[PDB]
Amino acid sequence: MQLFDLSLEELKKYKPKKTARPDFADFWKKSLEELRQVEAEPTLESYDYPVKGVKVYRLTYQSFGHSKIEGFYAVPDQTGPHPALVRFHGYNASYDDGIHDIVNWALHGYATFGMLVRGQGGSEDTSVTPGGHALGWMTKGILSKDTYYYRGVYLDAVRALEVIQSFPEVDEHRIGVIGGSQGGALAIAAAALSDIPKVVVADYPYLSNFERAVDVALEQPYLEINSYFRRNSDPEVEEKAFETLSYFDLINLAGWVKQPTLMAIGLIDQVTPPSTVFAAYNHLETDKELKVYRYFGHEFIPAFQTEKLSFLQKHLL
Amino acid sequence: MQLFDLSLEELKKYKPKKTARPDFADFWKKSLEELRQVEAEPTLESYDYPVKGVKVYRLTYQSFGHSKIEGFYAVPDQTGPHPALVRFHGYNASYDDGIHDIVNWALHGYATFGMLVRGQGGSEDTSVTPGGHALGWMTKGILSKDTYYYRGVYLDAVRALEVIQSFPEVDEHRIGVIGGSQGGALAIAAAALSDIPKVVVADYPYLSNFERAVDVALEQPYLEINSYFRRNSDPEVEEKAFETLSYFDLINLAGWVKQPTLMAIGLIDQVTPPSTVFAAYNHLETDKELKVYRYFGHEFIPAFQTEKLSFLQKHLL
Amino acid sequence: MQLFDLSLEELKKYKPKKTARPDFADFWKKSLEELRQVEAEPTLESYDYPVKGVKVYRLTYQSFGHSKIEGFYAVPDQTGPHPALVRFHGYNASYDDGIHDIVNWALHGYATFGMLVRGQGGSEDTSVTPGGHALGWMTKGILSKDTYYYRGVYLDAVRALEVIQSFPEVDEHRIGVIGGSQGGALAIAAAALSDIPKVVVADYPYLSNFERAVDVALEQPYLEINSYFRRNSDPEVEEKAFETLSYFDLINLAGWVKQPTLMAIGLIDQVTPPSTVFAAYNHLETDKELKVYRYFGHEFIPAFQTEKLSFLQKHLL
Amino acid sequence: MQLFDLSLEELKKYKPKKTARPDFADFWKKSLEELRQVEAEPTLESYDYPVKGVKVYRLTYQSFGHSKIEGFYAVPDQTGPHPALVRFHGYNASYDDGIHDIVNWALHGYATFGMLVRGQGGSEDTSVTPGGHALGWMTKGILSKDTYYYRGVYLDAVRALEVIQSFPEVDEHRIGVIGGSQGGALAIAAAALSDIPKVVVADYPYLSNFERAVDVALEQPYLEINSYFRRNSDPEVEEKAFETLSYFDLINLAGWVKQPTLMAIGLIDQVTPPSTVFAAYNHLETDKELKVYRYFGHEFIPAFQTEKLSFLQKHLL
Amino acid sequence: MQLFDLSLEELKKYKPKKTARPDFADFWKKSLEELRQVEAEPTLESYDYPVKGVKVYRLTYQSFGHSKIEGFYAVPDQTGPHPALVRFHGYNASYDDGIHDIVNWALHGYATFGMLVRGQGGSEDTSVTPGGHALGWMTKGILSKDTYYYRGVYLDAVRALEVIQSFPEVDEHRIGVIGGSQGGALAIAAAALSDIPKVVVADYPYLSNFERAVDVALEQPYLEINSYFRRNSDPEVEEKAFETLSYFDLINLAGWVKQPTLMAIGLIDQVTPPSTVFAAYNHLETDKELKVYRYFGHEFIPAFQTEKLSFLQKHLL
Amino acid sequence: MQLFDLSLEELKKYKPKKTARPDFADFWKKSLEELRQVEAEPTLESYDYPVKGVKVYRLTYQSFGHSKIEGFYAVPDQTGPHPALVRFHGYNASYDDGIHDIVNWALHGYATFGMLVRGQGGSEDTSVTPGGHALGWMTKGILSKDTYYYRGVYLDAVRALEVIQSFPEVDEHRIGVIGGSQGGALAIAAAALSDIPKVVVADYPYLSNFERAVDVALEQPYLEINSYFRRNSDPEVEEKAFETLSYFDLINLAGWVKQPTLMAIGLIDQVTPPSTVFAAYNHLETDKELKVYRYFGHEFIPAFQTEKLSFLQKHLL
Repeated sequence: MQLFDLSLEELKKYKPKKTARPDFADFWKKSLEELRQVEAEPTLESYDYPVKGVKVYRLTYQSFGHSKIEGFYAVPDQTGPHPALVRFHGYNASYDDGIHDIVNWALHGYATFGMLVRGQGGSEDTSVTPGGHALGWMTKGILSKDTYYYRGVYLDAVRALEVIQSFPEVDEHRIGVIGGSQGGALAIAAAALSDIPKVVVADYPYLSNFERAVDVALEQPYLEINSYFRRNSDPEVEEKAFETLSYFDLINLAGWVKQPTLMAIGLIDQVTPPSTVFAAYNHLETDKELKVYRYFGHEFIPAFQTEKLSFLQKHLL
Repeated sequence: MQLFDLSLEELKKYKPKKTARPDFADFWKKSLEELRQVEAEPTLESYDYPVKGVKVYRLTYQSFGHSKIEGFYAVPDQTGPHPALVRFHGYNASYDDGIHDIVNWALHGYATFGMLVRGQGGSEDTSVTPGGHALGWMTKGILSKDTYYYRGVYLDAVRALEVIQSFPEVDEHRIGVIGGSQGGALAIAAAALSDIPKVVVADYPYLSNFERAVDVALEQPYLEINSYFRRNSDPEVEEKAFETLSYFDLINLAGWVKQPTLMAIGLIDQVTPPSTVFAAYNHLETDKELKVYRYFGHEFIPAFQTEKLSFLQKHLL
Repeated sequence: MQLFDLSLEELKKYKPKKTARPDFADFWKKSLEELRQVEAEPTLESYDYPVKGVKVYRLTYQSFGHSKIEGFYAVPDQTGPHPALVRFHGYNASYDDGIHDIVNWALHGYATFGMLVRGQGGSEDTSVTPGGHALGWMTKGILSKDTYYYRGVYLDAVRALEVIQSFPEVDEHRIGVIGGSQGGALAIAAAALSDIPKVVVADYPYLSNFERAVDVALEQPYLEINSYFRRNSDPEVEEKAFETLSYFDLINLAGWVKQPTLMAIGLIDQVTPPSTVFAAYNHLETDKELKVYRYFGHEFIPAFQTEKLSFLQKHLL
Repeated sequence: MQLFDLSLEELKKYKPKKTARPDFADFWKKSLEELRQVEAEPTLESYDYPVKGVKVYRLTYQSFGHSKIEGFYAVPDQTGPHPALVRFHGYNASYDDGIHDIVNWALHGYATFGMLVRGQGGSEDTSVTPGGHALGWMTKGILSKDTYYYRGVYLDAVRALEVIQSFPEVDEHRIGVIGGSQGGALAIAAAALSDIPKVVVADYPYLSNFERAVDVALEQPYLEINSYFRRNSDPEVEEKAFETLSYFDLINLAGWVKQPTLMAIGLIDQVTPPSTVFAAYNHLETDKELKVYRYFGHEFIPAFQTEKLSFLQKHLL
Repeated sequence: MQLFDLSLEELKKYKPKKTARPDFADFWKKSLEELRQVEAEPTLESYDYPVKGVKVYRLTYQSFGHSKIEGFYAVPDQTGPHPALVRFHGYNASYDDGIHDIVNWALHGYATFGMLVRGQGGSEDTSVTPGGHALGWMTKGILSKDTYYYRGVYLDAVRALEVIQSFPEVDEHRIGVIGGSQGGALAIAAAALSDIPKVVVADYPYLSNFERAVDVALEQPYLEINSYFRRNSDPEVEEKAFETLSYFDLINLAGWVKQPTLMAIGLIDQVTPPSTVFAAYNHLETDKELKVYRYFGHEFIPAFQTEKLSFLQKHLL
Repeated sequence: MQLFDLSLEELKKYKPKKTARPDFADFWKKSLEELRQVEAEPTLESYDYPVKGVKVYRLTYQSFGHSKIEGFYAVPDQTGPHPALVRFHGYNASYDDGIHDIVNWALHGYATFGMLVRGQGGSEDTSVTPGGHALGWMTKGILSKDTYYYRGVYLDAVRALEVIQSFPEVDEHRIGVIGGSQGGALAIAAAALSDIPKVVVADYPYLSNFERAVDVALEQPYLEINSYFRRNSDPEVEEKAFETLSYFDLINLAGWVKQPTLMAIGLIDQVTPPSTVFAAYNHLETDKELKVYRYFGHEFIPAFQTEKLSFLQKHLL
């Protein structure tokens, strides 16, 4: 791939007007209240894995809609308390629950939980499908903020932080949230909705500036939205869909983030176009940094791995 | 594309061993009993459409899991009773609820209902997502026959027939079930599970001979199963998944079909490979015909449209 | 595919200077005189089709160059006179002479003739091939307006209207011309060259703004022209080719259209780029409407089908 | 691309049954008689080209259907008589009439004429288009041997030989016929139908074993036939089409070739599959050689250029 | 991608005849003698990396042709001696010298050196380019076993083991060699040529059964060989190239491996086709295991990571 | 492909600032001095080829780093002295040493030598590989001007001219240098560094305006540089690489060319983008002409062959 979006000079200035509706704050207050209604009831079960110096567990907990959320939790095999991370996986990109990555993060010294995103990686989704949607999860329940797929998952992410904070081996003051793409969005959304994380690291975050994303993305999954409008052509439906999407859009949630945050984008990224990620970054008002990589797209960026290891070490270890 | 599957001579003889488990019949008896528990409660609402000689309605009814199923119902604007069709749409292939096709079928003289497949085209799916699945609907709830996506939809198809049969303008003895791909499978499954349809037309039916399909298909959506196995590598998971799939596989349901049926396949079809469709055809023991089209794949086949119009006319008009 | 052409704001203003030569009107007067020289001599032969309420015929007639033009003609099976439609098919896109579509139009109440475009769908082309051309019909005879492929075709379209107008079951005052792509161009060209049609519907019309078309189209068939220039590199050949194309270009013919017309374009259309279709539309001076579909390309647009059915009903039924 | 057709061991034995109809010989006798009816009337006009030691001319002549056939004729600029070559170009593959290649052949010592294939490279085609065909020339007039595109072309190739044989600077006993793909087929067909050529060189000849070609070819242009059947689905059309094709098929003409012939195939050729070329070769009963190139497809094969230069030198220089 | 190679049942029995020349052993004896001539002269320089519990160094050493070979060496930050790994990277697949992976292996408890393959990753290649080759390294110096690219690299791998064995913090009896693809071949070749490694892990090993690989591979880099033969068509060149390749082919080296070895293949692997990897496996005579993954190709296989971690733990930790 | 780069109007004015470092001239002076140190020691060996009127030889000579450079040398078989050409082949595009083209040039009247580019077509490269590089030759030794791949190559080209100038059958005052792509760059570079050539012809020259090329090219091989930066992410590496490239960039060498030069570009060229070629052209200060071809990309342009034949005839024959 080659550069296709706004020039770097324009990207640095790109700050689209917020799409937040008047009841944006209220919706999240109400949603968090519904979460609080559900007792977490976490369970831990040891899980054999071929590694020395780390103990691995299957963690489950109850979340929004009485959904049982799961993932692996790996802890350094030494006396705590430990700094912690909740790691969020990419869209349709969880293979064997990310167990190898989670263990590696524990080997770096972090008690780390890889939350499996409901329906994708390995957690329950109790929310009904209200009607038609395009292939995938992006448009499931899109005709109402109350039914939208990411409502439950954002709340699950907040609950993950509430659960790991409650563990005696975890230092509640040294928790980080990390992820790439979908995972980056969940990291930012969790930090926006919760006091618990000290620090955020987000590789090319998804779920940002939807109204531009649909016009600029050249690959899935933003284009599921386009697919949805093709199948449901009522102009009223498009209006409603963008209305519901605004409640989950990082350009609206970013302003609530108070934590130091580190982000990355590759300038040839066709999945999360640079403009969408700069849009999120430019709405942050916090200790922030955006690493820009000219020659990379939506993929592992080796140089950024070192940046993120240094950043987490600085703030948590 | 070009020929890729078994030669025509081998296709004609291809009849794989049934994969039906000992409780196959019992599962469907139990599932039909759960359907019967739900009162249909159908509603009709007139819908304005630019056509003379047809009245159009939005039809809803209650089905398995208390799910509200919907679709357009178009009726010839003349004194009944009328022959009727329940038309089932393709996988992720419902655009504006197929309204134009449904109206056209009514213009041909058939009271026709286009059932929207839960979550795809525009009906509710109340069934929970028990855990992880691949992008799409093919692996939703795949770890149990009781939770699997197509359980609800097959039952919805039966209920569609029960509802349209109850209408006073419909001749209950002249009802046909039709569809292509996913729609063709729903047509066959509905006829296998219900006495109501007089006749079946299935273009290149999907959901057939799963164990071969996963090894021979070159396009989506059978490959969602492959995707699922890549993400969930436990050998026990693959065993369990094929066990649940067997309850919905047309090679196992086909033997229950007593209605005259007409089917089509194109020999270059990469979505529903010819071998999988011949497998279904060769397990039918009924008045049957399979039209074979050398130069067509998974697509509208003009020559077959004339065959199917003649067949429906013969048996219903 | 994504947005690639001029922005919507620019498209609305795009009105390229006409390329019509001084003898534009004279060329068409002369060509219509040559048509008039040929006696139509139409023949009708009944054709069996599995439909109630419509009679189908094979229609033939003589046209420019004593070419025998053909197509199916379907008539509502009831007392006339009937409104009528001449339907024109897409480039290389006639399968079994569009019989199913033609019958469906008759079921909607229109006596309809699907003119098969000479050499493509099933009519005779008596015009000689004067020399080399690129693969396809776009550059056949392109070195002279007198020999160019579309001269005979445009005249066949006019003759189609003259023939159906002569039928006693047809109301001569309620004839419409319709088609998509190539078909949309033939519809507009027919209305420009003939008084007979009352109304025009053209889905993303082809043969428009050739000089821009060859620089912006990303798919066939405008690129046959590029192919031709690659093979025949004389600068005088390119000049001559664009000269002859100007006589058939919709930006030059559009000003002659006096009928109410309805048009459609999808903003991601790579075959008939939006700018080329807006160019044609913006040269119309008549009761006109252009429906714009952000998420569609060169394909069936369900929402537009409802628009066109309402428009034809309003003006013809 | 990789190996896809029969193994080499099977290719060497592949000799499909001839498809020649009982009136095969008679058809060609009649067709040659119709050619004979047209007086050649050749014209030569000098043409400036930047080369020393060669004189270039534009040659025209009259052929079947009173079509004016053309091409460049290049002669060594020295006292004759000269050996000669008629060179036939590939399908839709004539750029600026192949002038540079033609001049190069003259520099190698051959009076050479590059016959432009009617409608493709730059010759007239007077034959009418009787009805519909797929995009391209392969199915033009395919419903009758008398109207089929290649009838005139084959006859033009014979007439080319008759014209160059009449030139005083040409040694009538040292004429070769050469070409690749379509050109290879014209070379073989010309040698089958005419005494005049002394030798034949055919790179991966086209128009061979049509009934297999349509099932094994992976790239155009054999697939135009498939395209044709898709648009015209009557079983009696497919029968008729293969009947007409049989008259032009190299497996039926090959047996008439008495000249030494040299052929080439690449084993990864997707346009003219190896089996189709071996089929032609194995029906030759003459001094013959087939050069097989494992690593080449439908393209220039440098090693074969040396083989063909040696072969022409041996037999002609 | 789908299944394309031999069936699993055939793969298990596929054991192609060895292509080893009579001087195979002598060539390696002589090559190892030339290596021994070069004094290692290793250097270590500390390298800052954001990790606790591991110290990282840049390691260099001298090897065949007095080439300076380099890579990162990461050691657990605790009292030794430690088990060790030499890790070999994939073809053209070294990004920032694989530092993050190397550190992670050290966190798992292994003193690990990632040897950079000369010219690719970051080591010197003193060997001259004797003549033409295809784009890449696969055919560099291919006309002689003495000049061939992999001669130096295999010897570098042996020297890597000699160097890390000399370190006082390394337990010489607990050294493993690991890698995928090119790296898997280097691991196997190193174990074949050296006593030092206790155990081998090779993911889908490359450089195996060249004469089949060139006929079955569908992606790069085996196809560089095909590319080379296209450019250099002398039959003696192809003979000579396969002669030199035989000295480096795993089917010839595998018989020298005495260490327990674990291998993996994915059945849809288009880069290292399953037959080529089974060929290498079936020529091993040692404590061996081959893990077969139906749904994976040439990529990270999560299930195999757990197998390889268990295997290394069992034999080394 | 379609137009993608700057508009023609902007291309004509595109003249990027030179990137030449202060020691640009000195580097080339020093490099030419190192060349002069190596005695040419040319050898000629007759080579059998099937052509009359031309004698072919294998020519070798010694060049920079004591590398033996080779290629075919073809001479008109008549009394000299002859005008001469040094022909340079494309990147990875030498098949059987271009022998057929070389012979054809000799048939046009030119004593012609096709220099084989070290490592690619068939010459020795003695220069070491100092460290890692991307797949290909573009980044070999890129971290220093002294080690960079094209240093030896440019010097080989100069030495080629020195060798053929020394031949008694060659008129030293009528030597031209020609090539396309890589070959065009070598032609221009040779003329910039040497007095010997009278005239230059360069089809779409490569190695021009590197800093833009990496951002605009859509195909290989410029993108090897991008590949290199992906693998070696140090910002200092990118700086150093572009510094090195500046010494070989045609925008910096072009100003030294005093010979009449003819160049070509196709406006849809994705390999050597039009802007990069216009950049080189606009830095020439000499008798120059640029032929622009709207409908061609990186390929043989038939119309330009006639231009180049006329130009060489005018200046050399």
